[PDB]
Parts: sequence; structure tokens; C-alpha cells
Amino acid sequence: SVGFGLVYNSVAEAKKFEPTYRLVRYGLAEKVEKASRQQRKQKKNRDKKIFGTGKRLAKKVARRNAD
Amino acid sequence: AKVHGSLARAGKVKSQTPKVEKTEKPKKPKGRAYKRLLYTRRFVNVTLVNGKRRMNPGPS
Amino acid sequence: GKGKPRGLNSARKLRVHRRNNRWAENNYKKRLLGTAFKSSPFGGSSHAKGIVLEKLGIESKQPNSAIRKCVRVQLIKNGKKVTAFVPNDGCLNFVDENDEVLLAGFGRKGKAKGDIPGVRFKVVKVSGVSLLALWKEKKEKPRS
Amino acid sequence: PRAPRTYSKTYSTPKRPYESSRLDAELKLAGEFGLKNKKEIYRISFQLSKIRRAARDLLTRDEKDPKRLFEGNALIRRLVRVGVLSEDKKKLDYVLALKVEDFLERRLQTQVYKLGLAKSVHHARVLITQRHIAVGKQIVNIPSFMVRLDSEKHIDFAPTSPFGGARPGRVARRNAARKAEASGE
RNA sequence: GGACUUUUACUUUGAAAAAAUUAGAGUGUUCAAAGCAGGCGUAUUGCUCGAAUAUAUUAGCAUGGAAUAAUAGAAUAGGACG
RNA sequence: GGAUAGUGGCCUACCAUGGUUUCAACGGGUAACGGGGAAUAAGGGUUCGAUUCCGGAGAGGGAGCCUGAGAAACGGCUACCACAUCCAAGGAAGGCAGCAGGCGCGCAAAUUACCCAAUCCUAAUUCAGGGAGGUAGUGACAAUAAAUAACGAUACAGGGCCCAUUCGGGUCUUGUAAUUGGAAUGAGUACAAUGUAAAUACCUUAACGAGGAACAAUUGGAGGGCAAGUCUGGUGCCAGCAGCCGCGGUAAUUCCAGCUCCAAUAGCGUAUAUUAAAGUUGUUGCAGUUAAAAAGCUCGUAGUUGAACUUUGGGCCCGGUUGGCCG
Ligand SMILES: [Mg+2]
Ligand SMILES: [Mg+2]
Ligand SMILES: [Mg+2]
Ligand SMILES: [Mg+2]
Ligand SMILES: [Mg+2]
Ligand SMILES: [Mg+2]
Ligand SMILES: [Mg+2]
Ligand SMILES: [Mg+2]
Ligand SMILES: [Mg+2]
Ligand SMILES: [Mg+2]
Ligand SMILES: [Mg+2]
Ligand SMILES: [Mg+2]
Ligand SMILES: [Mg+2]
Ligand SMILES: [Mg+2]
Ligand SMILES: [Mg+2]
Ligand SMILES: [Mg+2]
Ligand SMILES: [Mg+2]
Ligand SMILES: [Mg+2]
Ligand SMILES: [Mg+2]
Ligand SMILES: [Mg+2]
Ligand SMILES: [Mg+2]
Ligand SMILES: [Mg+2]
Ligand SMILES: [Mg+2]
Ligand SMILES: [Mg+2]
Ligand SMILES: [Mg+2]
Ligand SMILES: [Mg+2]
Ligand SMILES: [Mg+2]
Ligand SMILES: [Mg+2]
Ligand SMILES: [Mg+2]
Ligand SMILES: [Mg+2]
Ligand SMILES: [Mg+2]
Ligand SMILES: [Mg+2]
Ligand SMILES: [Mg+2]
Ligand SMILES: [Mg+2]
Ligand SMILES: [Mg+2]
Ligand SMILES: [Mg+2]
Ligand SMILES: [Mg+2]
Ligand SMILES: [Mg+2]
Ligand SMILES: [Mg+2]
Ligand SMILES: [Mg+2]
Ligand SMILES: [Mg+2]
Ligand SMILES: [Mg+2]
Ligand SMILES: [Mg+2]
Ligand SMILES: [Mg+2]
Ligand SMILES: [Mg+2]
Ligand SMILES: [Mg+2]
Ligand SMILES: [Mg+2]
Ligand SMILES: [Mg+2]
Ligand SMILES: [Mg+2]
Ligand SMILES: [Mg+2]
Repeated sequence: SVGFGLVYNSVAEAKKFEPTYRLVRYGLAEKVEKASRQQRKQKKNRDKKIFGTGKRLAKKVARRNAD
Repeated sequence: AKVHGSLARAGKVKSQTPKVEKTEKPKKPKGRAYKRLLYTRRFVNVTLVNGKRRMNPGPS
Repeated sequence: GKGKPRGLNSARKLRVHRRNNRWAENNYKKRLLGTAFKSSPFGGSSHAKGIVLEKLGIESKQPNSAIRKCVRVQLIKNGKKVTAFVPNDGCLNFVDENDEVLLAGFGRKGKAKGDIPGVRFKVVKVSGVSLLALWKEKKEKPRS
Repeated sequence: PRAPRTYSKTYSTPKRPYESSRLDAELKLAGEFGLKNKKEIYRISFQLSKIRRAARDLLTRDEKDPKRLFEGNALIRRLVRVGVLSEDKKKLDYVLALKVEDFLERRLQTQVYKLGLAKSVHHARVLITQRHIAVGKQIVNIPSFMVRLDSEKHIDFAPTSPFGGARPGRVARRNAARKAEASGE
């Protein structure tokens, strides 16, 4: 079996030059898991329709519960 | 010419030929081995030579 | 040196003369006139699917004596009406009026086949299930 | 929008569909070398024809022409390298000669039989295709390998399978398991 | 640097010339269609071959040829040299 | 002169009468985007190119324009035209010839999946984003390699062969065999590790996994062209076959089947087109007395074509590249 190998001069140099899927692969980094791809996108697209902080629109919509 | 001829008899002969079902027979080899079979049948040990040669004769 | 101009600068005359006489070639003329697209029941396409109007019994030509079991079909892209043969013993049992059949050519560049007078097509499928499979009985016609 | 992964086909198909002579000769060729297709013959005659063609095109050039020398030689040293072209007749007019059998004789199919090791072109097929025999420690299982002359010396059964040590194989080990389970305990 | 020059066709060689395609060299993708790899050791601290060549025409450019084909010249000499 | 980033009838003012055309202008057709290219292999050709690269054009149809270095932009606006959505009837919103996915059309074409790991691209930027692009799914589009079996023994049968006065079998095997014999292997299934962004497959490989009831090859064909029956049963100018010539009306070599057989074989038939065959488009390379085809005749312009002749002959030098006889 023919492969390829890298050996770094330190372990900080490996952690800082290595693809983060190999650090995951070995045992040197967690796999910070996130939403689906189109999930994050949909969150962005939601978030484009709001201009400003957003809590101001909760309080302005809070006034819509009355009338 | 004629375009409105009878249509009842469509399918006649197939419908009145007697069903004979196939017969269960030795499995013939597939691929290279069949070619081998052809080679030894056509050339190696030969068959008849009644005048010349034949391949699918009945009674002769 | 009969006919053709032999000279070294008469390439114009030779080209044109060829152009003109290509037109006497029946298939160059067809291709250039667009007959395919203009006449012809298919679009120029290889096949065409239509609807069965009526079931015909065409009497064959001489010196043959048969009844040739066909179908008049109206093409879905044209509404053009076309009388098409139903090949193999039976099969006219398989069609029925208003059914949806896939007509193909007869393999004679236009032109009717054998003794079937003026039939330039043949049925390949009914109801999306192909004569051949039905005739042998590999398939069975759809519900309706 | 990616580079076209290019391809071509490897056989041609006879102009005359039903020629008894050509069908006889072709068949003998399949039963002599243990081929399964007329394609296995067509493919090789396709190679022969592209060779013969280049050979003719080169032969029409002037002798000592730079291309004729460069490409002609490469083709000749190539045909010698595998075992189709003899050392004696090593100057492209024999490559213009040549024939299909000279190509057929060089297959790993036919070689594994040729120095014993099989004693049937068909036993040769089944052996090769079944992962036995190799060149280096490199197993090959393609009947049309074509034995590269200087690897003729390395045609042996492979480190694995029977016939070359390592194991009998799950057939025989099942039978040895039937003896050890029935006769003893 | 100054002063002027009858016009062409043909052919030769050469420049300018994308890649993939075709033709084709090298390389054993296990074979093959392919791909442009790969091959050597001290296989514990590197060594190294490559990634060619061909076609690429008609037009334009650039050089050699002077056969074959045209073209212009001096006859109211308003001709040529000084 | 104005206008443009700038040349220009690009535009305006004045002035003139010019420009193109049988060497085919102008107009019409194109089921026309152009090229690199593709299919067909004596050559000359013929046909094709919506489509992986380059150039152009468009973003439902037109026009207009803002921003800007750059757009006459459409995943920008503005107006009209054609579509068309939501509503509380006041109004408001949409432009898949991006990715997938739907309807329609049809002979005719796949997942509303995963990822930025790679190739590269953009920004303020190593990091963020990318339906570019990559991964899998669908996928007999074309292309590659090539399992469906291999080997003994036995029962006669031989063909051999030495001998033959004559049983004959015995060695060297040719194989048709209705009992046999142990061998081999991935198709599949599946620890593991490899793979990968994560997966899935491949390449590896523990445990499994072939005897006919499989893990069981097909598609056409068997009168001719054209490779394979004059077998049996059926039908009886019917039903049907038949590219073509032709088969079928009672012993059908073409139909319907059974048997056997042929060809190609994980592929084979059909239809449409086209290329070859086609020297049936003929430049190479056709034909025109009677087979298709010299205009009733002569003039004649465009066009094509067009007799011979002008430094030929001799002399000298220079240096190359093959080949010989020697090295
Ligand atoms: Mg995101
Ligand atoms: Mg934001
Ligand atoms: Mg005419
Ligand atoms: Mg006609
Ligand atoms: Mg009618
Ligand atoms: Mg193994
Ligand atoms: Mg040149
Ligand atoms: Mg200007
Ligand atoms: Mg005027
Ligand atoms: Mg005028
Ligand atoms: Mg004209
Ligand atoms: Mg168009
Ligand atoms: Mg075109
Ligand atoms: Mg194009
Ligand atoms: Mg189109
Ligand atoms: Mg330009
Ligand atoms: Mg649209
Ligand atoms: Mg726009
Ligand atoms: Mg855009
Ligand atoms: Mg309009
Ligand atoms: Mg209201
Ligand atoms: Mg879409
Ligand atoms: Mg869009
Ligand atoms: Mg997009
Ligand atoms: Mg399809
Ligand atoms: Mg779809
Ligand atoms: Mg990326
Ligand atoms: Mg994507
Ligand atoms: Mg994409
Ligand atoms: Mg699949
Ligand atoms: Mg099978
Ligand atoms: Mg097994
Ligand atoms: Mg089995
Ligand atoms: Mg069959
Ligand atoms: Mg025959
Ligand atoms: Mg007739
Ligand atoms: Mg009969
Ligand atoms: Mg027949
Ligand atoms: Mg029959
Ligand atoms: Mg074929
Ligand atoms: Mg020819
Ligand atoms: Mg003709
Ligand atoms: Mg010529
Ligand atoms: Mg010739
Ligand atoms: Mg003729
Ligand atoms: Mg006449
Ligand atoms: Mg006359
Ligand atoms: Mg006249
Ligand atoms: Mg002359
Ligand atoms: Mg001289």
C-alpha cells in the first residue's frame, strides 16, 4: 500500500498547518457541528429581511397583537 | 382498392395451432466454453462427410 | 475534350455546374427543399405517436390475396391522418379504437412495403406497451 | 465544463457478414487460443491494421528520412519488445508482413499454457481470471495481458492461492473441516 | 544618407503561430479505454528522466528561384544614354 | 460644427451626384450562432458541429437608464406589450435560457440529496462566501477490460499403430457418454482497515458463498441475396411472412409451433438520418447515333481558352551529403 505522510517539527506546527479534518481524524480537534448547509443559507435569507437589531421589530410587532 | 374487408379471422392460425410446450434439455455452455464446443464439433473429431459436409441434417 | 471546361481559372463554372446538377439527385433535392419537414406525416422524426380512429382490412395487391389488418391513425403533433399496418398474427386484436399507438416507418424511405397498398408505416407500441411483448405475452396492456 | 475524458474503441467489424472461409478461420482461432468472442479476433486485427497502415505510410518516405527513422525504429523496437517481431526480421518490412497469430501467441492466456503450468488454453483462462499466477509478485488476471518477452521468465503461480503455497482455499478447508468434525470430535 | 524604381501569377523556405482534438515518442494504469506519470537508493532526513515531435493549407508577412503564364516599353519618336 | 473616451454620415447645416451589380449586386430561404472540431478510412471527397475550449448574442418581448473603472446589466431600476401572483378591493408584488424540482410539448433526456476536502474566484480578506466547482443519486449515451466454467477416473465406441495364422484390444489418445471423483473461484453476503469533508464504491481482506431446482444468456435467423433443415405437427391464396426476388389455394425448404442448426454475444433487433459501396454528381472520374440526354440554324456580349520567337552554349574555381575500397 502506497500513501503519503507528513511529520511536523512540533505539535503546534501540525495543529496550525493541518487541514482541520485530519486533526478531527486523529484526535487533536473536535468536529464543531453546525446546521445543514441550506439551513444556514435559509437563516441568512431570513436575516436579510430585517434591517437593524431586530428586537425593535418584536416590540413593534407586539403592538400588532392589540389592534 | 378494398379497404373494409372482414376482420374476424385476425389471429386465426396462431390461435389454432396446438400448444406444444418446450422440452427440458441439457444446459448449453455460455461464452468461451461454447466456442470450444463449436471447435471440437466442427473441426477436431469431425462428424460425417457424405459427399462433403452437413451441419443440421435430419434423417439422411 | 467533351463538355467540362478543363482550364485553370474556370473553377467558378465548374462549381456552379455541379450545384445545378445536384438538383437532379432525388435525395439532395429532398434534403434541400425540406420535404421532410414540409410533406411527410412524421415531422422528419423517426417515429410519431397518434390515436387509432378505425380498424381497416386492406386487401393486398396482386398476385397476392389477403386482408391486411391496419389502423387509421391521427398524429398527435399534426392531426394528420395515416393508415398503418399492425404486424404479426393477431395484434389487430390488441389495438382497439381511440388507443394510443407508436407508429414507425416501414424501412423503404417513404414508399409502401410489400403488397399492402399505400401503407408507409407500422405499429410498434399500443398503450405504451409495445406489440412484440404483447404478442409473445411478456407484457400485458395497461388497465385502460 | 471539464476536460473531455477521452476514449476510443479497440476493434473493427468485418465488411462481409457471412463468409464461410472467414468464419472457419476465425473459429479455429478461438478454439486454438481459447477466446470467447470473434471480438477478441477483431480487436487484434484492428491493432494489426493500424500498425500495417503506419508501416506503409513510413515505407513511402525516403530511406533515412528523419521521421521514417525515428518512428519506424520506435515501432520496430516496440514489436520486438513484446515478442511479435523476430530479431532476424527487424526492419519494418516484416511488420508490413506479420499476421494475427504472431500477436495471439504472446498473450498471458497462451503463455501460461505454453510453458506447461496449465496444459489447456482453457485451464489457462480459468487460472488467470481466478487470481492465480503473476509476473512479479504482481498478480494479473487479464487473459490478453501479452507477455512482454523479458517477463516470460517470471510467469509463475502467485504467492497466494494454492499452486504457489499460502493456503488450500475455502473448498478444501471445508473438506478438511468435514474430516476433523466427523472422524474425530 | 541622398536620388529612383513597370506590374503580377506560380513554387521554395521561414517567421507568426492556444489548449483539448488527430498523427505520434516515452512511461508496464496488473491488461485495456486512459492518465502524464514516473523511475532509483543509504527506502533516518535524496537521487533523478520527463511532461517530445508532426500536421497546422486559403489569406497576410518574410526569403530563395526565374522554367512555365500574363503584363508594361520606341513608330506623327513627345524615345535612350551625357 | 455638434456629439463621443475617441476615428467616421455617428448626427446636423450647406454643397455635390454619387455608391453596388452576371467576377451575381439587391432581394428571398435557412428546420443558420461562428470557429477549435465530428462522422465516413485508396485518394479526391461527402456529411455534420444546439453541446466540455475560444468569440458573439440573450435573459418573456421591446425601449429607456441609474450606479460605476467597467452594464444600455435584468438573480438593477423605469415605461409600455404579453403573462401572471397576493388582498381586508384600499393596494402590493413576480421574470429558472443559474441549481434542483413541476407543467406543457413531444420519438426524445436524471436528485426538490451532501460539501467547500480539491480545482479556482471574490471581499476589508490565511479565516467569510461560492447550486462556480467537487461528492453521491438517476443513468445498457458513447468507450474499456471480459464470468457464465476448469481437471482427472470409469462404462463401453472408435480412429491410430506393431502383429493378423484370425479371437483382438492395449498404449499413445480423439472424443459421444443418463452412475462418478475430488479440486478453483468472484457474483453476492460481510469483521476490519483502507477510502472520503462525511459518506458510498473500487483496490485489500477475517467469517460465508456452485453441482443442474443453478449463481440456469441473450437477440435475430435457418428458400435466395446470406452462415444454418427439405425434420415433425398445424393452417389450407385463410391467418400470416416477405427491405428485395418472392412464399401460403392439403405431402409450406419462407406462415404457426416443437426439434435441431447458424451468426453476433452482455448485448442483439427495429425506425429515421447520414457516410461508404457510388466512376448513380464524375476536378481526379460519368454519360448524351439507337438506352435518360446536342438548342432548327447562324451571329454574338459577359466567361473560359488562345501559334512560334528574345542568354543559349562553352571554360574555370569553391565548399557541402550520402555511397563505396580500404581504418
Ligand atoms: Mg453557508
Ligand atoms: Mg447581515
Ligand atoms: Mg429535370
Ligand atoms: Mg421517384
Ligand atoms: Mg379511411
Ligand atoms: Mg483471495
Ligand atoms: Mg510554408
Ligand atoms: Mg467622433
Ligand atoms: Mg441621384
Ligand atoms: Mg449610377
Ligand atoms: Mg448566381
Ligand atoms: Mg436559428
Ligand atoms: Mg452550421
Ligand atoms: Mg458550436
Ligand atoms: Mg436549434
Ligand atoms: Mg475581435
Ligand atoms: Mg422561458
Ligand atoms: Mg435589460
Ligand atoms: Mg447575470
Ligand atoms: Mg409585441
Ligand atoms: Mg381595508
Ligand atoms: Mg432549471
Ligand atoms: Mg434567474
Ligand atoms: Mg448559480
Ligand atoms: Mg434517452
Ligand atoms: Mg428533471
Ligand atoms: Mg474551496
Ligand atoms: Mg452543485
Ligand atoms: Mg454546478
Ligand atoms: Mg447506478
Ligand atoms: Mg448468468
Ligand atoms: Mg466459494
Ligand atoms: Mg452450479
Ligand atoms: Mg431462438
Ligand atoms: Mg447457405
Ligand atoms: Mg412484383
Ligand atoms: Mg411442414
Ligand atoms: Mg426465409
Ligand atoms: Mg420453422
Ligand atoms: Mg452488428
Ligand atoms: Mg470509390
Ligand atoms: Mg442517379
Ligand atoms: Mg486534378
Ligand atoms: Mg483514379
Ligand atoms: Mg451513368
Ligand atoms: Mg433518346
Ligand atoms: Mg443537332
Ligand atoms: Mg440562346
Ligand atoms: Mg504560348
Ligand atoms: Mg552556362
